[PDB]
Amino acid sequence: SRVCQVTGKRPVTGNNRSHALNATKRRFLPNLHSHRFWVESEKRFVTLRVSAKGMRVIDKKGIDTVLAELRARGEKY
Amino acid sequence: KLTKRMRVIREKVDATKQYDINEAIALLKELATAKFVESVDVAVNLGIDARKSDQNVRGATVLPHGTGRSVRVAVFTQGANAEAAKAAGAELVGMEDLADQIKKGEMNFDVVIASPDAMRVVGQLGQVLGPRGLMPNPKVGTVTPNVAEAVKNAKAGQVRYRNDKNGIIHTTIGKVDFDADKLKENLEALLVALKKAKPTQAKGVYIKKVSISTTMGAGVAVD
Amino acid sequence: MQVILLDKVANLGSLGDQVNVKAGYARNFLVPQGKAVPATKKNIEFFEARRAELEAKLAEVLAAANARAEKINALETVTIASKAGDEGKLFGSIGTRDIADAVTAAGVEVAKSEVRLPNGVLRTTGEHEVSFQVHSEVFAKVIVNVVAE
RNA sequence: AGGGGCGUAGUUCAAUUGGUAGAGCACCGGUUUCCAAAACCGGGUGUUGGGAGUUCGAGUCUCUCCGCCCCUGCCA
RNA sequence: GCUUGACUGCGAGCGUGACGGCGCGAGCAGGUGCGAAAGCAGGUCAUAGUGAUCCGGUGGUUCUGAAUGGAAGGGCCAUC
RNA sequence: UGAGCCUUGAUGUGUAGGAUAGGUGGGAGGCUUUGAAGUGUGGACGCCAGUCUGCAUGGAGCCGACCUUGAAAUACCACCCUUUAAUGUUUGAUGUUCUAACGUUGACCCGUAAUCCGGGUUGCGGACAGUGUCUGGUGGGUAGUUUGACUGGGGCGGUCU
RNA sequence: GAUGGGGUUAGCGCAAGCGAAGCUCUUGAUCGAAGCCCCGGUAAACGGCGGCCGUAACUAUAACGGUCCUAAGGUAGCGA
RNA sequence: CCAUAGGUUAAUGAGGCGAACCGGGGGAACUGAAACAUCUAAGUACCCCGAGGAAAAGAAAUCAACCGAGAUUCCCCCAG
Ligand SMILES: [Mg+2]
Ligand SMILES: [Mg+2]
Ligand SMILES: [Mg+2]
Ligand SMILES: [Mg+2]
Ligand SMILES: [Mg+2]
Ligand SMILES: [Mg+2]
Repeated sequence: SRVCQVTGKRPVTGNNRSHALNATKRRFLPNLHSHRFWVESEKRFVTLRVSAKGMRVIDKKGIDTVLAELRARGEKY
Repeated sequence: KLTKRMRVIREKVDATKQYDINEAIALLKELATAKFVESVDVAVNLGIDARKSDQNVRGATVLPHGTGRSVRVAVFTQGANAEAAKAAGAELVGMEDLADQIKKGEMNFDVVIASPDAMRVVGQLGQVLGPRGLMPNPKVGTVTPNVAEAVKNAKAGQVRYRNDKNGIIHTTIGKVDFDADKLKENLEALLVALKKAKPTQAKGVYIKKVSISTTMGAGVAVD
Repeated sequence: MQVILLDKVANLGSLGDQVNVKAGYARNFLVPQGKAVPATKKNIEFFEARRAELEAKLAEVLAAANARAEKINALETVTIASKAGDEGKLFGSIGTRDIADAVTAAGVEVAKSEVRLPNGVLRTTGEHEVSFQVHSEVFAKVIVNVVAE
């Protein structure tokens, strides 16, 4: 499903407003993108479904550090 | 193209950048390079544009330092005001005879002052005095019952100003030989009067730029 | 996205030059191709450490260069003899082989290559001025006395 | 509301852009031919919506007094 | 002819409405105008010319001001 | 190839006239082998009336200055205004040459007894496409509703203070 | 987020007041595509195919029109 | 090419059921407003996930107001 593998961002629900404030249910989905991240230690490309906000944290945290937290959650690669 | 006289003028002043009053007045004193004594020529640009009728400004200011610019005063008045005008030093005082002298072409005066009763006679001179801007106007204080004061107030260094179509102010604070400190006071006194004259609707910086120049001198910006 | 260069990528500079550059550029190109590494505190200290390491290496190779230099520069004149060369017509030359051993004197070894013999191949007999180049910037000097057999 | 726009002879529409408002067709005349009609002219048609400024002087620029507009816009 | 009473604060007592309300009012206080004064003037001979509340806008105001000093906002007055 | 300013050059005919006489002061000056006037095309533009000055030539002349003219002059200056032209400064708009993101429902290899999927190789495309947030337009495609009362029944007509 | 307006206060002022810097409330210059306005095309696209006036050797009628509305006013064929 | 993916064993663990209570992910409409859009109904009904005997919450970047209080939960007031 539409879940970020780094930040865990998932679709959330809200209201479409209007000039009359009429509220209709809607969904907010993350800005997810499938990207192939280069992991130096394995000298390989690993593809991750990440949000645009997740991309920013990868530079700040390091490619190895973020993957270590994902392994704590436990998943396939 | 440019001669040596003109090139040294622009070499002394670099007008591409702004200058402060202290520096500007120093530059003005070094720009006085002419055979005859020069007069400071004001070059102040107003953000407000006279293209709107109601935004026009007419004003007057008496300067203690003075300018030196000829101040021969012709006065249109009768009775006690004629004696008071003569006692105040008016060079010419009369009514119909002086108006007819003006019609005959005797224009040996620089400033006309009229009493409101004399406006009937001065109105006939509108074809002559109007195009030259010599016509007395109440908004500049040259139409007053206190004729003696208007003759006084003038004489020394009373200066006039009227906005043009391009919304620019071209007055004269005084002669170039005047001391820098006095000239700074002269322009400063002028500047406060302009602030009072400013209207309200004008949604723009009252002054678009302040510059000073002499007869052949370059324009130095004032800050 | 601060990153420390590892080579002379385009106009960014040369190896070892931290420069500010748009995130995407390095996030996917410099690093997955190995052309650079983020100049992060941790990485930058290692970088500067390696830098200073090689810097002290250069210092030593040039420090030990002046060592060899002085060792043989100050006098250290040689007078080894070999073939039937005497005076007048010194007959044969002294070349890379014998000369190296001479100045070495079983000690100050100077490679036969460095034995830069400027004045031809030193055929005439007499005082001769021979220089050595222990290091590229070091300009060493030696005097050689040739004597008969 | 806010930003662009327009109101010249009975017929509409050009302009000038401060100095200087024509053409259109309708009408009456005059030409043209042996004669008619068509054509070609003369000419009678105006305050440039209106009002006031600015001006040496503006139908022209400005302020606008409005009508008629196109775009756009707001919870008594 | 001269003027701004088309005044401000009030108001005994009444009228008419289910009510919201609407209408009339001598007199009182402060300041006016016209009269020499007595006096008259709180719009127009009278009865139609009109729209509640909420919300928002404007001016005024020592009323309020979420620790305190301000301020925002609110209240009151004038008013759209 | 855009739109800016910055500076510079150039541009200012209702007319009278000096006439290619912006705007406003300053201004009696002006003015100058440093190229006096000149003289020769540097002139291009323009009203073809005029204007500025490749540069060479000559060496002190040059010019506020009537009249009308708004009017006194690209004789005099700040420097600006219009017509602008070049010049310096900034965002973008397409086009292209890329690959490295990304795409491949192109080929090939492997997982593999596999027209899925994944990985690899390669080709093509490529900073597009596509997707997310925000946003303008469109949208009976799909919803939630409204669509008054009096009234010789109702509607229609009329009426509502 | 150009510019302008407010709030606050370091400070200066007997205090009236002024007001640095910072923070903050707001004003919205500039940029900005489609769309709309605008310019064309398209009816085996959805659709539309009227009035007025004059005019044939008698009348009549109006081809021959003219005129207005309009975008343009019904052809062939058929028709109580 | 190492590797990696993959593959084969061996150990453990989980699978389902069950009343309500609990936490979380989704989430109405009828109705009320004497209509009806904001609003109400209602984060209710319902669906889904997970856990326990309880769950959840919990040891101040909390309140107070210049005095002080000292985690969370629950009850009565404050208070319609
Ligand atoms: Mg009356
Ligand atoms: Mg309903
Ligand atoms: Mg009914
Ligand atoms: Mg029948
Ligand atoms: Mg209801
Ligand atoms: Mg248990």
